[PDB]
Amino acid sequence: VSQVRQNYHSDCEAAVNRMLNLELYASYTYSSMYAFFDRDDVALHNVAEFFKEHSHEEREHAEKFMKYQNKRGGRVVLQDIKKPERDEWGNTLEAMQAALQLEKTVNQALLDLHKLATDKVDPHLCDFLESEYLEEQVKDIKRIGDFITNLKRLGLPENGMGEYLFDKHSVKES
Amino acid sequence: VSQVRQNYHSDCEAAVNRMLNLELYASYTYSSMYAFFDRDDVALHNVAEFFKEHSHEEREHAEKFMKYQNKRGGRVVLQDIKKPERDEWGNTLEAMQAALQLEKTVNQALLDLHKLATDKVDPHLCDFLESEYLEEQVKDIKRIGDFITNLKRLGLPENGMGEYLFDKHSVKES
Amino acid sequence: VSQVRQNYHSDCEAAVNRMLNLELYASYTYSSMYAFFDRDDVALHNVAEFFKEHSHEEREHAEKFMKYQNKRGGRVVLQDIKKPERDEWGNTLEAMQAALQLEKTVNQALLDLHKLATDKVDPHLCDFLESEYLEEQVKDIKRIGDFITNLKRLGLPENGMGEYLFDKHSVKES
Amino acid sequence: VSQVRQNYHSDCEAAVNRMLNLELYASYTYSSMYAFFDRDDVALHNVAEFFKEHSHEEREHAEKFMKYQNKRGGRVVLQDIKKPERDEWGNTLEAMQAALQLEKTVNQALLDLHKLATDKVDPHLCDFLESEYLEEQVKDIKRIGDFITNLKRLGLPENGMGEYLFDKHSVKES
Ligand SMILES: [Cl-]
Ligand SMILES: [Cl-]
Ligand SMILES: [Cl-]
Ligand SMILES: [Cl-]
Ligand SMILES: [Cl-]
Ligand SMILES: [Cl-]
Ligand SMILES: [Cl-]
Ligand SMILES: [Cl-]
Ligand SMILES: [Cl-]
Ligand SMILES: [Cl-]
Ligand SMILES: [Cl-]
Ligand SMILES: [Cl-]
Ligand SMILES: [Cl-]
Ligand SMILES: [Cl-]
Ligand SMILES: [Cl-]
Ligand SMILES: [Cl-]
Ligand SMILES: [Cl-]
Ligand SMILES: [Cl-]
Ligand SMILES: [Cl-]
Ligand SMILES: [Cl-]
Ligand SMILES: [Cl-]
Ligand SMILES: [Cl-]
Ligand SMILES: [Cl-]
Ligand SMILES: [Cl-]
Ligand SMILES: [Cl-]
Ligand SMILES: [Cl-]
Ligand SMILES: [Cl-]
Ligand SMILES: [Cl-]
Ligand SMILES: [Cl-]
Ligand SMILES: [Cl-]
Ligand SMILES: [Cl-]
Ligand SMILES: [Cl-]
Ligand SMILES: [Cl-]
Ligand SMILES: [Cl-]
Ligand SMILES: [Cl-]
Ligand SMILES: [Cl-]
Ligand SMILES: [Cl-]
Ligand SMILES: [Cl-]
Ligand SMILES: [Cl-]
Ligand SMILES: [Cl-]
Ligand SMILES: [Cl-]
Ligand SMILES: [Cl-]
Ligand SMILES: [Cl-]
Ligand SMILES: [Cl-]
Ligand SMILES: [Cl-]
Ligand SMILES: [Cl-]
Ligand SMILES: [Cl-]
Ligand SMILES: [Cl-]
Ligand SMILES: [Cl-]
Ligand SMILES: [Cl-]
Ligand SMILES: [Cl-]
Ligand SMILES: [Cl-]
Ligand SMILES: [Cl-]
Ligand SMILES: [Cl-]
Ligand SMILES: [Cl-]
Ligand SMILES: [Cl-]
Ligand SMILES: [Mg+2]
Ligand SMILES: [Mg+2]
Ligand SMILES: [Mg+2]
Ligand SMILES: [Mg+2]
Ligand SMILES: [Mg+2]
Ligand SMILES: [Mg+2]
Ligand SMILES: [Mg+2]
Ligand SMILES: [Mg+2]
Ligand SMILES: [Mg+2]
Ligand SMILES: [Mg+2]
Ligand SMILES: [Mg+2]
Ligand SMILES: [Mg+2]
Ligand SMILES: [Mg+2]
Ligand SMILES: [Mg+2]
Ligand SMILES: [Mg+2]
Ligand SMILES: [Mg+2]
Ligand SMILES: [Mg+2]
Ligand SMILES: [Mg+2]
Ligand SMILES: [Mg+2]
Ligand SMILES: [Mg+2]
Ligand SMILES: [Mg+2]
Ligand SMILES: [Mg+2]
Ligand SMILES: [Mg+2]
Ligand SMILES: [Mg+2]
Ligand SMILES: [Mg+2]
Ligand SMILES: [Mg+2]
Ligand SMILES: [Mg+2]
Ligand SMILES: [Mg+2]
Ligand SMILES: [Mg+2]
Ligand SMILES: [Mg+2]
Repeated sequence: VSQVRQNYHSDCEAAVNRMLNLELYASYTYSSMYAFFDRDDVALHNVAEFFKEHSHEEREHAEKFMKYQNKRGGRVVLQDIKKPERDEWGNTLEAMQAALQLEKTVNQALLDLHKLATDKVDPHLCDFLESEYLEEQVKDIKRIGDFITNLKRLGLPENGMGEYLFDKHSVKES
Repeated sequence: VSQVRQNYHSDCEAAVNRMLNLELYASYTYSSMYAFFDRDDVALHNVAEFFKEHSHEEREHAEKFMKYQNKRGGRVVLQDIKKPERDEWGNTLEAMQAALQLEKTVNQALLDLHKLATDKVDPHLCDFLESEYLEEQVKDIKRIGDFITNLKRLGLPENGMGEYLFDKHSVKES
Repeated sequence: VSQVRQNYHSDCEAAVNRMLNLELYASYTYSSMYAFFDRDDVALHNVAEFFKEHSHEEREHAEKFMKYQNKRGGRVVLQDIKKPERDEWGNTLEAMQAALQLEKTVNQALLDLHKLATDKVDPHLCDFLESEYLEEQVKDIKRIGDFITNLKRLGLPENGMGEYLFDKHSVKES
Repeated sequence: VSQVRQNYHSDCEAAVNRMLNLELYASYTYSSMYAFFDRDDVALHNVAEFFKEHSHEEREHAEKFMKYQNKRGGRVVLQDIKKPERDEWGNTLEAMQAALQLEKTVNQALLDLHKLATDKVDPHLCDFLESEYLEEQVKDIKRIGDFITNLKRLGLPENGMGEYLFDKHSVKES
């Protein structure tokens, strides 16, 4: 047993490792989206940079779980990071829809981890999730939903001018 | 009788209370418009912020009537603030048309109060309305009319790209 | 269903709308207290400004619930804002006693909403209440209790000099 | 006829001269109050300075009427400035009550001049009164009413401690 360990259930330790992997998976999917929008035959560079920044955010969130694991006396166990579900992402609307689904998948895993922490009476882990993950998750889901609404308004997928305008006005100039 | 009261007719005192309520009503309608444009399935955030700022303006105008009432020795009497006429506002054009009508309703009430103050020979109340309300009212009506003209030019309600562009270019970046 | 909605119960959505209304109601009551203490025959201007600032605080708290509702994919539904229970507030002690009761009423509604969020296993809503409402509520209740103790010490309601001194020393100079 | 004169009735010219005299009279009354509160057996120096400043304000308002008269092509005609009604002013409450009455007397004369200007269809004179006199008059009446309420609260005339405290807290430190 780790000398620092106190009130940390084996099930929670394992679930933190699984959440670490999921964050890395999400990061990798966002990196794929970045590379797609950077292609010469796609060429939406502000959209590309949006996804690159999100990839970096998810990687940081994975690192936070590593640090958390060690703070509680658990042990980081890594698994393969699976490649993303697609090799090409269609267009800005398809990519944003996939991003929304990914953020909701990550959110569900966070909520499930909170339920486990609650069941095992681990208020430190509950606080960590609530203070570092759950609200930023809701914000990202809202942002992407707002984007999807605007992409539909702009006539995606058919309206190329609409897609061009989204890249200039909806995502930050990079 | 209030020790400060001089040349202040009971009818004007009552009409100031009614105008106070109308300003609060207008504020609440603008707050509803803010919340509508902030919805994930509407997502026109500069339009939303425009209406939020107008809600704040109307609330300040209500407060100015409270202060006025007390300065003249009248007594503030509050009534329920009725909820807005609609729960959802359609789109930017429908909302701006409702805003135009609301501003003209408020303007008519101000003009009617000026007529009453004139009838009761109350130059202080006339000056207050002319100096603090009537010109800013004309400016707001002109602004909203200009917006409606541009929304029609942009092809509202059908043209979603037009609506998107209005939010980026016609209202201030928030 | 809203595309952003996840783990958000209809009961919680409805209760957030009711809490929004209660915050608006509280704001309106504080505005009435402001106007009362601004009367020429009351004339306790620092007390008046204290209540004006609290009215603004409650209005901001209502707006935060609107934003919250939309972030979760719920829909803001507004109702009439009922006028305050009294048209005149007696004196500083009576007003502070009414304020204490109002803050405890709002606190109970927040605690009841937390119980509902707990029952529906909504940790995001629990965190929102704990992080944005519950502690500031306890602070406001403590502040007003402290004031009431001092008003009694100063001989309210009978001791007019005591009431005058409270306005100069206990509430911020406005 | 003055080469600049246009739309300026003889009655209004005469009434402006009478208003000039009344402002000088009011100034002189406030100077008497200053001297009273500066007495070694009264010795309320912030109250004294309040009245001194008001004397200066009224003198400036008289000068503004002189300038106005000449701008319109009327002719300034001066009369004796009558001494104040009292040689001694009792205490802070009695003096403030006399000040309230004086400000309401001046206000009535301003309102009567506005009625005359209205009857003679002189919008320039109406504007001058509304823009330079009527609102500042309402503010001064409200201020003095507020003071009287507080002096009564503080137990004037009997409560000397109350009177002492008013001088320290209600009027500006001089
Ligand atoms: Cl353990
Ligand atoms: Cl334990
Ligand atoms: Cl264990
Ligand atoms: Cl593991
Ligand atoms: Cl894993
Ligand atoms: Cl593996
Ligand atoms: Cl596998
Ligand atoms: Cl996919
Ligand atoms: Cl693919
Ligand atoms: Cl997914
Ligand atoms: Cl889990
Ligand atoms: Cl968070
Ligand atoms: Cl957006
Ligand atoms: Cl957008
Ligand atoms: Cl009257
Ligand atoms: Cl009159
Ligand atoms: Cl009347
Ligand atoms: Cl009324
Ligand atoms: Cl009303
Ligand atoms: Cl009512
Ligand atoms: Cl009704
Ligand atoms: Cl409507
Ligand atoms: Cl509706
Ligand atoms: Cl209307
Ligand atoms: Cl009216
Ligand atoms: Cl104006
Ligand atoms: Cl325009
Ligand atoms: Cl425009
Ligand atoms: Cl849900
Ligand atoms: Cl869940
Ligand atoms: Cl549900
Ligand atoms: Cl509801
Ligand atoms: Cl409600
Ligand atoms: Cl209702
Ligand atoms: Cl009801
Ligand atoms: Cl009550
Ligand atoms: Cl009452
Ligand atoms: Cl209550
Ligand atoms: Cl509830
Ligand atoms: Cl808090
Ligand atoms: Cl205290
Ligand atoms: Cl205190
Ligand atoms: Cl002439
Ligand atoms: Cl003419
Ligand atoms: Cl003439
Ligand atoms: Cl003359
Ligand atoms: Cl004269
Ligand atoms: Cl003479
Ligand atoms: Cl004489
Ligand atoms: Cl006298
Ligand atoms: Cl005398
Ligand atoms: Cl007089
Ligand atoms: Cl006259
Ligand atoms: Cl003025
Ligand atoms: Cl005062
Ligand atoms: Cl005072
Ligand atoms: Mg060891
Ligand atoms: Mg284990
Ligand atoms: Mg494989
Ligand atoms: Mg937080
Ligand atoms: Mg985030
Ligand atoms: Mg995220
Ligand atoms: Mg996240
Ligand atoms: Mg009275
Ligand atoms: Mg009446
Ligand atoms: Mg109704
Ligand atoms: Mg004017
Ligand atoms: Mg103006
Ligand atoms: Mg305006
Ligand atoms: Mg307006
Ligand atoms: Mg207006
Ligand atoms: Mg949908
Ligand atoms: Mg429902
Ligand atoms: Mg009722
Ligand atoms: Mg906190
Ligand atoms: Mg607070
Ligand atoms: Mg509170
Ligand atoms: Mg609170
Ligand atoms: Mg000549
Ligand atoms: Mg003449
Ligand atoms: Mg004489
Ligand atoms: Mg006029
Ligand atoms: Mg003015
Ligand atoms: Mg003045
Ligand atoms: Mg004056
Ligand atoms: Mg004056």
